[PDB]
Amino acid sequence: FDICGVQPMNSPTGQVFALRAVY
Amino acid sequence: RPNLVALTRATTKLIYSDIVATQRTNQPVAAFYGIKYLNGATYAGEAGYVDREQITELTEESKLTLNKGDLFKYNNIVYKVLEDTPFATIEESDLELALQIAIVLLKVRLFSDAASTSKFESSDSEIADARFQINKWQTAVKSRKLKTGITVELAQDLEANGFDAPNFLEDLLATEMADEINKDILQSLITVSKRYKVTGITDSGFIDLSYASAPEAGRSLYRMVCEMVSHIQKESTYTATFCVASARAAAILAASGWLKHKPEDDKYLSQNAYGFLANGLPLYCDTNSPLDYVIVGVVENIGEKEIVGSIFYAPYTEFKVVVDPESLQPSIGLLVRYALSANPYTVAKDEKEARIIDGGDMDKMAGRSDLSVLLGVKLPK
Amino acid sequence: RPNLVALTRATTKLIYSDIVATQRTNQPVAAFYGIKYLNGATYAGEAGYVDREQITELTEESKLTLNKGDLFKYNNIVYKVLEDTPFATIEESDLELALQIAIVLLKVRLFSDAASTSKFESSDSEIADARFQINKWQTAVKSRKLKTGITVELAQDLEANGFDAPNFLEDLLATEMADEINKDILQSLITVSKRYKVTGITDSGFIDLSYASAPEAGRSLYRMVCEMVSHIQKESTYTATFCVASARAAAILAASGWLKHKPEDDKYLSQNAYGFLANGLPLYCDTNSPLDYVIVGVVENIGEKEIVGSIFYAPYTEFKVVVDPESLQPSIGLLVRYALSANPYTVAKDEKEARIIDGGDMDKMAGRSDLSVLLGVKLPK
Amino acid sequence: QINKWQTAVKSRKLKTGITVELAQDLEANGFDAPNFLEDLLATEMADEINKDI
Repeated sequence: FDICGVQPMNSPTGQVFALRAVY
Repeated sequence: RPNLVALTRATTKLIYSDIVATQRTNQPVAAFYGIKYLNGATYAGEAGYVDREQITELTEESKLTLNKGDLFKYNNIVYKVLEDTPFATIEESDLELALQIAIVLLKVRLFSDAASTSKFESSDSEIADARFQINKWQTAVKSRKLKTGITVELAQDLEANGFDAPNFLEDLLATEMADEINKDILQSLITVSKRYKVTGITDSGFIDLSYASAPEAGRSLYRMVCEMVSHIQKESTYTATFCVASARAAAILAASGWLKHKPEDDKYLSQNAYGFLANGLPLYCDTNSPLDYVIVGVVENIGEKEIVGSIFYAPYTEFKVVVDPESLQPSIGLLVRYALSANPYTVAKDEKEARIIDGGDMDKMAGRSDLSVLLGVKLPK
Repeated sequence: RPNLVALTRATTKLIYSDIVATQRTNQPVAAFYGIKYLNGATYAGEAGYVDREQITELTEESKLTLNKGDLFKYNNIVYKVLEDTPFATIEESDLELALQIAIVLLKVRLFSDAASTSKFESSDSEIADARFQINKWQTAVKSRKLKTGITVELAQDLEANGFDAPNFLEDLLATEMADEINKDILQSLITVSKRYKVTGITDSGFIDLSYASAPEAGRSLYRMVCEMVSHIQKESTYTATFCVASARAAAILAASGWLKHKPEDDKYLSQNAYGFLANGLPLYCDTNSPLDYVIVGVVENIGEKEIVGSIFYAPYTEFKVVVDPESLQPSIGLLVRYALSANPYTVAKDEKEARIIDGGDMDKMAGRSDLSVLLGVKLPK
Repeated sequence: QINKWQTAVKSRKLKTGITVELAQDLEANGFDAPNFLEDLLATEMADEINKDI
């Protein structure tokens, strides 16, 4: 419930962001 | 961003915003909505459907075993029998026509299932299902960008032309953007539009008015185009709303008498219309596609929502302009993004297919509009 | 000079101010501006150009070696392949038509390079360059002068007509001046306009409606004039905005139902138009040029500036009328000065050619408008 | 002559405003959906009525 980003949507599709490393 | 608002509002005036359904997004994808269904006459109720099945399919072998008071159906329409042995006096062997005739001659009657309150409440009957089904889909917003604002020596020219230059340049760059957007839309419409086809494509081949065929007046194309409207009407609960064709395909061809070149424009035409046809729906023109085609189709709305269109458009803003002054070149960039799509369910039986396709995928949506048709045309070149 | 401002504004109302682009000067030369591009379809970016180069030129020997999912391009249009071996089923040997067939039959698909930003930023790709360039040039202001407002015994006549003679004579002189100016403009338009040509000129020779040819109705001219409009649409980003012809050529010849006689003098028509065609565009009637020709072309603006045109006009103000009391004849002289030019860029590849030419040099700009076409017409004389 | 006659008022009825996950879809489209769906339902009704006429 609290070990994830939440970034609650206000529409399906809808999306979340992540600080992905450049790799 | 007020500057995107101003540039967008002041520039999209230049695209065919009305030959697509206009919706909007604020997401990376656009949530598009739209309506499609399987047939168009009478009710969509199951009980009524069963009744159809419980009366007769009207095979010719049975059409004469019917008598006064009986019902029968054909192509999902229920008709009632007037007097005995309907069709007894009709020589026609093709039931489709024999029925057409029987209705005209009052041998049969188009059947109305309007009914008393008693019918419904007494039987505690079923109720009609939807004639229509409503879909939603999600199509990614794509961008298209310009690095067209060339400035350097040009900046000095712009300074010389400083009277107009600041905005003049952005307006011009925005104009080219509008052109590309419009062209992008048109390619999608061309692709999705169903091929208008009659007896193996528009009287057994694409209409040909070439010198090898019929370099007449253009009348025969106007006739075919008018039929394209018929097609929309027969297939859906809408009349055509707009038409787009190349300059040679219709803007000029129909000048022969089947086109009015915008005698009025503060009424019923969009500002980007060429004009309108003699059986007119605003006539627009692409000017680019080598096809020299004609498209006839329909956009429609429920209140403010343009739920109907073969192609839908949904821009995403937060016309963005930027500057990159490397060396002596403070040039201007312009960025525009939108989702563009066809209702993906026209190529799907259900959600397990719709969810693995994209309304913006014009390889799959090709020829599957049903809210538009396209006519290929061989011209007297 | 407010009096000259008034004379100018009240007199230029009489010239075809809208069949040319109008700009203005305050210099001995006019700084004129205009817009041009050499090819119309898709993006004008280097990334695009490279991707196109990297796929194919659609050699007819390769057109069918393509399969589903492949891209190809032809004449700068990028298309995607639908199903395998496009054109395998197309008997057409002329690739231009074979492609049109493939498009309509959904063997190929018009392709857009629009993409997510991720594609662009990840690639760190190029961006579309400008399609159209803006070119500027300077052309000297030239003039015409009258010394015709004759007075002497005529002064007595003017006094006899003293009720309104002072202004009458100036107004008349101004009118004659406007007429000469308009003639100058028309000669320039005639000169710059490209010769309309199809298959060796309007179907292998200028339209000929002479008595030995086709003294029909005038229908055939209308058709060719209309085709000139399609040319304007095809080769540019604008639709025709005006048409001018001699009386015999069309103002009268097309008045067989293909021309409207200014039924309204304020609807899609200037006060100086003779009328508008059945297919629109205000029609101006030349009446003087021995050519008996028809011109179709465009004038267009970005914001307030009439940047697009084949011919540009830029009056130099700070219609000057003076009286010179020579002898017993204090006649009224009238001078008008303006720059008149074509965009020199249409006869130049770059600035090293533009800097040695002059937009006002009609001996070089002849036939190089690209924003106008002229049809020579052989009449039933 | 002026005639008078009477007939029964007859009717049609629909169960077409489907909601469930459709409610979720309508909620997603909640900016318009309440009225939109009723207007839409009314429209298909009008269509059959026009056809009946």
